[PDB]
Amino acid sequence: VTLADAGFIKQYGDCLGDIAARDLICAQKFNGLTVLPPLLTDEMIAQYT
Amino acid sequence: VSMTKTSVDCTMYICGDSTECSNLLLQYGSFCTQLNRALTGIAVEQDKN
Amino acid sequence: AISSVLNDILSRLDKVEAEVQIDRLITGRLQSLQTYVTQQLIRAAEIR
Amino acid sequence: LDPLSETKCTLKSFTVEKGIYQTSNFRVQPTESIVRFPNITNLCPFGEVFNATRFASVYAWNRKRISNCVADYSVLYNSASFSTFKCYGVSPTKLNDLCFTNVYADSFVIRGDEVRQIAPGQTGKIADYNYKLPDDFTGCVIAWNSNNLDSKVGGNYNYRYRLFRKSNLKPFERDISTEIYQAGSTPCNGVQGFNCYFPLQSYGFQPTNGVGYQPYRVVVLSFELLHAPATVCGPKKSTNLVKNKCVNFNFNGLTGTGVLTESNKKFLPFQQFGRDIADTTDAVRDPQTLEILDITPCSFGGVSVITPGTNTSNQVAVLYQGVNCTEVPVAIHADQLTPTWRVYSTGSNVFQTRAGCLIGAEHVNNSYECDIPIGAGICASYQT
Amino acid sequence: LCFTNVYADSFVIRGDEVRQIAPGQTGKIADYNYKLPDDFTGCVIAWN
Amino acid sequence: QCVNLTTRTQLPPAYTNSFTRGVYYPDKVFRSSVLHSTQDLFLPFFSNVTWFHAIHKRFDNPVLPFNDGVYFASTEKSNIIRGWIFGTTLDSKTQSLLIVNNATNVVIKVCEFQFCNDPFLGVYYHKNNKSWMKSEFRVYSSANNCTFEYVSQPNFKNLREFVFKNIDGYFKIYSKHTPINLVRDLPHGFSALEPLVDLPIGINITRFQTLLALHSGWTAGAAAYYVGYLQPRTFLLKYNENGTITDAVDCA
Ligand SMILES: *[C@@H]1O[C@H](CO)[C@@H](O[C@@H]2O[C@H](CO)[C@@H](O[C@H]3O[C@H](CO)[C@@H](O)[C@H](O)[C@@H]3O)[C@H](O)[C@H]2NC(C)=O)[C@H](O)[C@H]1NC(C)=O
Ligand SMILES: *[C@@H]1O[C@H](CO)[C@@H](O[C@@H]2O[C@H](CO)[C@@H](O[C@H]3O[C@H](CO)[C@@H](O)[C@H](O)[C@@H]3O)[C@H](O)[C@H]2NC(C)=O)[C@H](O)[C@H]1NC(C)=O
Ligand SMILES: *[C@@H]1O[C@H](CO)[C@@H](O[C@@H]2O[C@H](CO)[C@@H](O[C@H]3O[C@H](CO)[C@@H](O)[C@H](O)[C@@H]3O)[C@H](O)[C@H]2NC(C)=O)[C@H](O)[C@H]1NC(C)=O
Ligand SMILES: *[C@@H]1O[C@H](CO)[C@@H](O[C@@H]2O[C@H](CO)[C@@H](O[C@H]3O[C@H](CO)[C@@H](O)[C@H](O)[C@@H]3O)[C@H](O)[C@H]2NC(C)=O)[C@H](O)[C@H]1NC(C)=O
Ligand SMILES: *[C@@H]1O[C@H](CO)[C@@H](O[C@@H]2O[C@H](CO)[C@@H](O[C@H]3O[C@H](CO)[C@@H](O)[C@H](O)[C@@H]3O)[C@H](O)[C@H]2NC(C)=O)[C@H](O)[C@H]1NC(C)=O
Ligand SMILES: *[C@@H]1O[C@H](CO)[C@@H](O[C@@H]2O[C@H](CO)[C@@H](O)[C@H](O)[C@H]2NC(C)=O)[C@H](O)[C@H]1NC(C)=O
Ligand SMILES: *[C@@H]1O[C@H](CO)[C@@H](O[C@@H]2O[C@H](CO)[C@@H](O)[C@H](O)[C@H]2NC(C)=O)[C@H](O)[C@H]1NC(C)=O
Ligand SMILES: *[C@@H]1O[C@H](CO)[C@@H](O)[C@H](O)[C@H]1NC(C)=O
Ligand SMILES: *[C@@H]1O[C@H](CO)[C@@H](O)[C@H](O)[C@H]1NC(C)=O
Ligand SMILES: *[C@@H]1O[C@H](CO)[C@@H](O)[C@H](O)[C@H]1NC(C)=O
Ligand SMILES: *[C@@H]1O[C@H](CO)[C@@H](O)[C@H](O)[C@H]1NC(C)=O
Ligand SMILES: *[C@@H]1O[C@H](CO)[C@@H](O)[C@H](O)[C@H]1NC(C)=O
Repeated sequence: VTLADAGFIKQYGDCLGDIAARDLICAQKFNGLTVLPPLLTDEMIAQYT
Repeated sequence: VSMTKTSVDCTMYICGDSTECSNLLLQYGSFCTQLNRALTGIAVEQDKN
Repeated sequence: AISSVLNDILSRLDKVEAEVQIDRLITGRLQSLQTYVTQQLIRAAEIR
Repeated sequence: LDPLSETKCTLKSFTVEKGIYQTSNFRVQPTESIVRFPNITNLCPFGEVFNATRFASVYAWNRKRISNCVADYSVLYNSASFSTFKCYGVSPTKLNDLCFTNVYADSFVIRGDEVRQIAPGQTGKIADYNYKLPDDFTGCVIAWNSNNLDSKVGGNYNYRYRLFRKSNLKPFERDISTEIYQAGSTPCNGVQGFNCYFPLQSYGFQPTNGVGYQPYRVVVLSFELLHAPATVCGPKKSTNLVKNKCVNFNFNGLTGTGVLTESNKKFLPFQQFGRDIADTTDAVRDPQTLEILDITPCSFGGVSVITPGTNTSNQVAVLYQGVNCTEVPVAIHADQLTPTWRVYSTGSNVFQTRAGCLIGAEHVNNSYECDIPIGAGICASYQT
Repeated sequence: LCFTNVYADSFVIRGDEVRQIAPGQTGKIADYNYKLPDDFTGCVIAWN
Repeated sequence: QCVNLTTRTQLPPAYTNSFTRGVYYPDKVFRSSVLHSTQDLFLPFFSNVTWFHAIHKRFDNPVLPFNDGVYFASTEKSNIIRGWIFGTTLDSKTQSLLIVNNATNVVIKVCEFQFCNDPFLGVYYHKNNKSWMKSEFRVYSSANNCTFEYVSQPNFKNLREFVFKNIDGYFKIYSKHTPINLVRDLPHGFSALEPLVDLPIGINITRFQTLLALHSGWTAGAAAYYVGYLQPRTFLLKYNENGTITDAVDCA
């Protein structure tokens, strides 16, 4: 399963210049649409499994 | 089990950095707080699931 | 409205008529949010 | 006042139950302003568009192209001489605060009474057979009486218009054909016989003929606007460019807010702006120096406030969602911020979570059951 | 109807600029000597 | 000067499949890594372009209609296509447009022209100096009134292409080129065309006429040219990571 945004931080350099062409996730963030991370990490859930 | 949590800032989405647009958006009353409460209700329920 | 962008309207127009162009964008975008949020509430009920 | 007061307001209550609460998003205000326009200096040739000797008749309206020059419009808008100055896609008070791609001044004369025919989408023989403005026309029209400049006591007959045509003409078409027109079926190819007409007709502008029946001089300004490599711009002074700070930029009437950065996008010579999926500009070519600047909106994000119940304590902690706080300390309240409070950024009790920056909570290594959730495996609680 | 207070402002101006006295207008009268507010409530009465 | 040409050949309206060409940038805006959708006058994909080719024996310059707008292309060496007439009459009963190139400049001129009936620009070839002298200007007999003028600058076939549009009073020109090693087929591939010139001409156009070089008593140059009308059709366009349109879908 190929995710679009897990919520694990954004720090400008990850989007400005090149990546804002192919990446839609930071273009959503720029327009006030923000993803929030789950309370349980994928390690926590895996630990439950 | 869940889906991506999203918060949308109703003010930045509608009016992004225009204060005069923000002063017109207040004339529509409660809707941005109601939309924040609706998406926060969805976002909390992803952890509950 | 005369543009998709608020800054273009505030670049071109004075308050008396800029507010008529902006009222359209506010109404269309608030309808775009209420549509997204209703679609997401109905989906959230399926995921639940 | 403080993050607790922001939650008491948001929750519409003087007491707050234990939890984490959304509040107004924070957003770094722009620290200064930029303006950029081409370093052109020659004031545009409006003189030979308003104080020309004899204007052209409305059947063959004289287009003058204005370009590669600086235009002050307030020197027109302040002048009482204009009997009308009506605009159809810009406010005249802001023309000095805007950039045009190309300006065509389309110029002619008509009788005053006909001035109404010049609004967009109008109709009548002037608007139908000799000068049509397009439906989405963007521009202004300026008009004034010249009974004291180019009337004659015998009537001036140089000012002619049109009375007949096989169809109403296309916007900004000019027709200088002269074919004898037939009002019956008569193929009167030779001459203007009975029921056959030279389709041009003359005004006779005479110094007592009547109010509004007297001659008016008209100019239509018709500019393309704010989205091409412009050459007719306002007289506002350009500033120096600055980068990596949040700034109130303007380039060519593209006012906005954001942080500028040196881009690596390969624009072509004809492109002035690049745009986002959202139809908002996100790269620009500065008109002073041919370099491409990335526009990014400068930092903002949701602020959530974390509290035990107000009947347990007044103390709170703040989560700046998605923020790498190597930024919030630099955003010192020596200028304005969207949240007016700032005491929490006094620091040392500052922690990074993958959910954002958590401020005012003490990080501890021992794990516990989750009291208040934060995100990405972190929780918070009120303890000794 | 009934009114909290009524203030009549009074002046003489030329007929031409009788269009500058509308709310939110511009031009030397509306700009440098008598401006009505953006959300003015009231009437303007004029005669030669 | 004005003279009628000796050859009076006519008949076959030759055709070829316009596979993947006649796309161009819809506006002056940069975009990259996006599948953008636009409605405009464009060349319908795989449509029949009319093909024209000069032999040695054959020399054709028919008057071609101009409805909504037109795509033009040519495969050349030694610079044989040199301009276009446009108008509603072409006989000084109405205003008309002249676009031309010569030995030192492009000229653009709109006038009450009385054109020649089969116009060209003429050349004297290899006259001792191992050079070719552009020397006849057989476009019109007279140019009575005018309302705009402009002037500036002048092992594989040279492929050239153009798009011409008249709308909202403005006449607009787009162009591109590449070197090609193919006999006649317009090569399979893509490029958009950049906007070059916008002319405020304000006239009816109903038809147009290419101007070839002469290259009587003369020999024709081995150039070929291709014409197709545009139509209003929605297109979807892949801008690559550099912001060049690299593939396109004709939505109809
Ligand atoms: C079209 O022609 C008009 C008539 O000449 C002209 O109006 C004149 O404008 C000048 C300014 O350019 C005024 O000059 C006065 O302006 C102030 C007044 O305090 C002083 O700085 C000057 O020294 C001078 O006294 C004229 O008074 C004014 N005359 C009239 C009869 O209006 C327009 O400016 C011309 N417009 C264009 C576009 O060419
Ligand atoms: C631009 O110029 C065009 C060429 O001169 C002109 O086309 C002409 O349009 C008229 C009006 O329809 C035609 O007149 C005929 O109309 C129908 C058949 O279409 C007949 O029933 C009528 O009896 C009449 O004969 C002309 O035949 C036609 N000319 C040509 C050569 O096709 C356009 O109208 C002009 N456009 C503008 C905007 O002015
Ligand atoms: C290519 O075709 C051009 C015509 O379409 C032609 O332009 C002509 O150039 C001459 C020489 O400059 C002009 O003659 C005038 O030149 C100056 C202008 O200031 C005057 O001092 C002279 O007395 C004279 O009047 C023509 O007027 C001009 N024609 C047009 C229509 O503008 C080019 O010269 C051609 N190229 C070659 C190599 O011949
Ligand atoms: C297009 O070209 C036409 C020919 O160059 C030109 O026609 C000429 O127009 C003028 C008026 O502008 C006429 O001048 C005459 O005016 C009266 C008419 O009764 C006479 O008393 C004068 O002596 C003088 O002759 C010309 O006679 C006329 N010539 C011809 C051959 O038609 C048009 O004006 C031009 N139109 C445009 C829009 O450029
Ligand atoms: C977007 O535009 C880029 C800039 O032109 C272009 O990069 C260019 O790609 C070629 C092919 O790789 C490079 O040519 C060199 O390739 C390697 C070294 O990288 C050598 O083995 C070759 O012999 C040759 O030297 C260009 O040097 C390179 N340009 C730059 C400045 O790096 C991209 O390919 C374009 N992107 C797309 C999707 O087409
Ligand atoms: C927060 O932002 C800072 C930069 O302001 C990040 O620090 C950089 O991290 C990368 C990757 O390790 C290094 O290449 C840089 O040299 C670092 N620069 C500095 C000045 O430290 C930091 O990693 C970010 N942290 C998070 C969690 O986003
Ligand atoms: C070029 O060809 C045209 C068309 O045959 C000639 O035009 C004719 O000219 C005569 C006068 O010499 C007129 O009587 C005819 O009515 C014209 N015909 C048409 C259809 O317009 C023209 O004369 C020829 N010129 C040369 C130099 O050969
Ligand atoms: C602006 O001025 C600089 C020199 O300071 C010059 O290089 C540049 O070409 C000018 N820009 C324009 C658009 O004229
Ligand atoms: C909350 O604490 C106050 C004292 O600060 C006490 O009077 C009250 O009864 C408490 N209420 C609850 C629901 O615990
Ligand atoms: C947590 O424990 C590590 C050693 O495992 C130590 O380096 C770190 O300073 C401790 N943090 C706190 C807040 O005590
Ligand atoms: C192209 O023209 C040929 C005749 O030469 C015809 O057979 C074919 O059907 C035409 N195709 C289209 C798409 O017009
Ligand atoms: C060859 O060029 C010279 C100018 O260098 C010119 O005088 C001469 O007339 C040319 N030859 C011919 C055959 O015209």
